[PDB]
Amino acid sequence: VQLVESGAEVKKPGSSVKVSCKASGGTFSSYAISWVRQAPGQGLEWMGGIIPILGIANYAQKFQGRVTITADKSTSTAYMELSSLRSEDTAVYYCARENGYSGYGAAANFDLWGRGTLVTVSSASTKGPSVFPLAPSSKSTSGGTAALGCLVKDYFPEPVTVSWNSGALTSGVHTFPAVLQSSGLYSLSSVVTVPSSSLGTQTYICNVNHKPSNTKVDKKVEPKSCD
Amino acid sequence: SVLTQPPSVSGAPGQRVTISCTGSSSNIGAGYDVHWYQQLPGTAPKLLIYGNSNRPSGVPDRFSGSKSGTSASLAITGLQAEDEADYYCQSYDSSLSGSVFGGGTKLTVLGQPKAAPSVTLFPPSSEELQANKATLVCLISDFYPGAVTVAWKADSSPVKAGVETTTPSKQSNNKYAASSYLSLTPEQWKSHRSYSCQVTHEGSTVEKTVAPT
Amino acid sequence: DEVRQIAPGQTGKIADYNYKLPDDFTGCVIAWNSNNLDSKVGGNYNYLYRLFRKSNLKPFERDISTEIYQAGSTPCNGVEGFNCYFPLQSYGFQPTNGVGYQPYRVVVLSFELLHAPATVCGPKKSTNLVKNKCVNFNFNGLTGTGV
Repeated sequence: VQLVESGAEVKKPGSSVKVSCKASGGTFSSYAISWVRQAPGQGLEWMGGIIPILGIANYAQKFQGRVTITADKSTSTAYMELSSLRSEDTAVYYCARENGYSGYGAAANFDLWGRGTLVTVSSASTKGPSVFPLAPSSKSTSGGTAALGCLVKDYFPEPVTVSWNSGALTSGVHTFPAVLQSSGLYSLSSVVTVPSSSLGTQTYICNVNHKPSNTKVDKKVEPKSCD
Repeated sequence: SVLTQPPSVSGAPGQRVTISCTGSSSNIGAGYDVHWYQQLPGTAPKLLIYGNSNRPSGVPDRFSGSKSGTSASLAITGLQAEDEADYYCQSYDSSLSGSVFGGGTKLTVLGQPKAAPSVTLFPPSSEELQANKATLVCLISDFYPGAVTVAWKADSSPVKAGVETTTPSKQSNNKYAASSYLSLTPEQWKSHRSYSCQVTHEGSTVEKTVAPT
Repeated sequence: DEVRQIAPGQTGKIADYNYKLPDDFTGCVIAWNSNNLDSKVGGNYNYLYRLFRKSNLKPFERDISTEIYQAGSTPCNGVEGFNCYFPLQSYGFQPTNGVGYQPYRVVVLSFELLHAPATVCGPKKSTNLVKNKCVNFNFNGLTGTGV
């Protein structure tokens, strides 16, 4: 079978999370499940494994009594809860499956894996972003082409999708990745190649989409009168 | 922690490349089996081989797993176009009372020829000055590989505060582009004469300046 | 009086309207006095220069526009009237002048650095020839050591 897991989630250092692990099909209520975590910068760690048919918890000694697991038998899914978030929680969890066998070794194995929940936690929570339109200068243009774009500054959280004239123009477009600011913000940019003969006939509008915050700000670009 | 994996391993496309997993005598030399997983950067890891004796379905025979006493070895024949991932050594640890993974080895050669970078410098607009901040953008495009250092100067002293660099990404024409931001305020934005970016790519240094006044 | 103007980082009348010098300027400029050949009695006005320009120009760009620069808000249609002046102007070269207004032959030698192998560059220099001592040499086929 296949196990599908939810998308990215953002929480706070001292709140509770809610991640779900559902399985499409069967063989979920008969075999033990587990949770595997991968973090960029170190190795993979295993917090604990839970039997769904018996409902018995089995954690590791490296993790204290802070997290909890519950399993559901009717709709065949499992829930993740973690309270009092910390600075190293910014990683991705995986919903694994345990299959036993017989032999001299008898080691725990994870044949089936989920998709992943990228949970990132920091300060500088979600707030209304601001857009700054940019226009090329007279000295910045030498040939028959010009560069113009829109800037998204002080936005939260990832990810964001931008469009040019609601997808009307897609040739020469480029998207830049975000970066971890010192205060906890992000920044991206998007510039496109525009010929110099079309700076006064038709207009370009930048669309910003922020589905966690449900904001859509339309901005107009205007050429500078001085240079 | 208890398992130490090589950071990386060098090889050639057509020769045999091997890796070794070394731990303690209570987890892998104890008698427990080991499992090797492939960590592709972008997809969830899957199962490759368990117990070093049975081949799972969908896994090619080119992967070989062996147990030389207290150490485990993985051998591959031929470097194809999907080994750009991480190899981990996982086994049951009795002292930790659970499964612990290894460190991870990177199998990736640079393979990046040179190119000619181009930089664009854009001064902030008029509406950005009233936001009580000054975001200095500095865009570099059409360069390869994506390893460019960023330096900021104000014609009298280097700037070591507010310097950021973003990770370049592949373009449509198999190129790379990156942008640099600097966080200032319009209080001293107009006081200085000019601002610039200084970058270096294999000894090629280009300088572009703007005049706020 | 304009040889001091050929430098990066200043604004004037010739260095911004005829040939701009960028900040990343690895050029190598040579000028000297040859006033006995490029000047003559009676007024040598063969060479011209541009004095008026609408705006600035990118470095390493040549401006050959002979259009009459307009100062006012009304068109002139190419007349020597009001609010219109011809941007190109004559020189005042004379062999009987002093030192700050003589014709100087100024040239700039700049270098290009791209992703190409070396084409025009200095070859290996001819060092001094020594004999009757145990020295190391290599004449195109061997690194031989001996007298």
